[PDB]
Amino acid sequence: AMSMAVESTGNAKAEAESRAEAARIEGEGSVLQAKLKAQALAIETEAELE
Amino acid sequence: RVKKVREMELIYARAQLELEVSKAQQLANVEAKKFKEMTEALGPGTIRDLA
Repeated sequence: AMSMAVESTGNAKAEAESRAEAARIEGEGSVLQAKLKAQALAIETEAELE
Repeated sequence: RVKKVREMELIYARAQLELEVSKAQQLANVEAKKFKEMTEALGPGTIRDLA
Protein backbone atom coordinates (compact mmCIF):
# COMPACT_ATOMS: atom_id res chain seq x y z
CA ALA A 1 0.00 0.00 0.00
CA MET A 2 2.81 2.43 0.80
CA SER A 3 4.35 1.20 -2.45
CA MET A 4 1.29 2.25 -4.47
CA ALA A 5 1.51 5.44 -2.42
CA VAL A 6 5.02 6.07 -3.71
CA GLU A 7 4.06 5.45 -7.37
CA SER A 8 1.03 7.74 -7.02
CA THR A 9 3.17 10.44 -5.40
CA GLY A 10 5.79 10.16 -8.12
CA ASN A 11 3.31 10.28 -10.99
CA ALA A 12 1.08 13.14 -9.80
CA LYS A 13 4.08 15.00 -8.35
CA ALA A 14 6.01 14.72 -11.62
CA GLU A 15 3.13 15.80 -13.86
CA ALA A 16 2.17 18.77 -11.68
CA GLU A 17 5.75 19.98 -11.15
CA SER A 18 6.47 19.72 -14.87
CA ARG A 19 3.46 21.95 -15.59
CA ALA A 20 4.36 24.47 -12.85
CA GLU A 21 8.05 24.69 -13.74
CA ALA A 22 7.10 25.21 -17.38
CA ALA A 23 4.71 27.94 -16.23
CA ARG A 24 7.87 29.42 -14.73
CA ILE A 25 9.21 29.70 -18.27
CA GLU A 26 6.06 31.32 -19.63
CA GLY A 27 6.34 33.59 -16.59
CA GLU A 28 9.85 34.81 -17.34
CA GLY A 29 8.67 35.04 -20.93
CA SER A 30 5.99 37.43 -19.71
CA VAL A 31 8.60 39.29 -17.63
CA LEU A 32 11.05 40.19 -20.35
CA GLN A 33 8.36 40.24 -23.06
CA ALA A 34 6.65 43.02 -21.15
CA LYS A 35 10.06 44.65 -20.72
CA LEU A 36 10.76 44.53 -24.47
CA LYS A 37 7.29 45.59 -25.62
CA ALA A 38 7.52 48.46 -23.14
CA GLN A 39 10.31 50.28 -24.97
CA ALA A 40 9.25 48.96 -28.38
CA LEU A 41 5.72 50.37 -28.15
CA ALA A 42 7.28 53.39 -26.42
CA ILE A 43 9.31 54.23 -29.50
CA GLU A 44 6.45 53.61 -31.95
CA THR A 45 4.21 55.90 -29.89
CA GLU A 46 6.85 58.60 -29.35
CA ALA A 47 7.61 58.47 -33.08
CA GLU A 48 3.94 58.92 -33.99
CA LEU A 49 3.55 61.69 -31.41
CA GLU A 50 5.56 64.23 -33.39
CA ARG B 1 1.29 56.79 -23.60
CA VAL B 2 -2.16 57.37 -22.12
CA LYS B 3 -0.68 60.49 -20.50
CA LYS B 4 1.32 62.09 -23.31
CA VAL B 5 -0.99 61.48 -26.30
CA ARG B 6 -4.01 62.57 -24.27
CA GLU B 7 -2.33 65.66 -22.81
CA MET B 8 -1.11 66.86 -26.18
CA GLU B 9 -4.78 66.32 -26.97
CA LEU B 10 -5.63 68.70 -24.12
CA ILE B 11 -3.27 71.40 -25.36
CA TYR B 12 -4.40 71.21 -28.98
CA ALA B 13 -7.99 70.98 -27.77
CA ARG B 14 -7.45 74.35 -26.07
CA ALA B 15 -5.84 75.82 -29.19
CA GLN B 16 -8.95 74.73 -31.15
CA LEU B 17 -11.76 75.61 -28.74
CA GLU B 18 -10.68 79.09 -27.90
CA LEU B 19 -10.61 79.02 -31.70
CA GLU B 20 -14.28 78.08 -32.20
CA VAL B 21 -15.32 80.70 -29.67
CA SER B 22 -13.16 83.24 -31.54
CA LYS B 23 -15.06 82.32 -34.71
CA ALA B 24 -18.31 82.82 -32.81
CA GLN B 25 -17.17 86.21 -31.49
CA GLN B 26 -16.17 87.53 -34.91
CA LEU B 27 -19.23 86.32 -36.84
CA ALA B 28 -21.49 87.60 -34.08
CA ASN B 29 -19.67 90.97 -34.11
CA VAL B 30 -20.52 91.34 -37.78
CA GLU B 31 -24.13 90.30 -37.11
CA ALA B 32 -24.22 92.81 -34.24
CA LYS B 33 -22.79 95.87 -35.98
CA LYS B 34 -24.85 95.27 -39.10
CA PHE B 35 -28.07 95.05 -37.18
CA LYS B 36 -27.00 98.26 -35.43
CA GLU B 37 -26.45 100.18 -38.67
CA MET B 38 -29.72 98.57 -39.85
CA THR B 39 -31.98 99.78 -37.04
CA GLU B 40 -30.32 103.13 -36.30
CA ALA B 41 -30.72 104.45 -39.85
CA LEU B 42 -34.01 102.63 -40.41
CA GLY B 43 -35.44 104.68 -37.56
CA PRO B 44 -35.88 104.37 -33.79
CA GLY B 45 -39.61 105.05 -34.08
CA THR B 46 -40.08 103.54 -37.53
CA ILE B 47 -39.63 100.01 -36.15
CA ARG B 48 -42.24 100.78 -33.49
CA ASP B 49 -44.72 102.23 -35.99
CA LEU B 50 -44.35 99.40 -38.53
CA ALA B 51 -44.99 96.80 -35.82
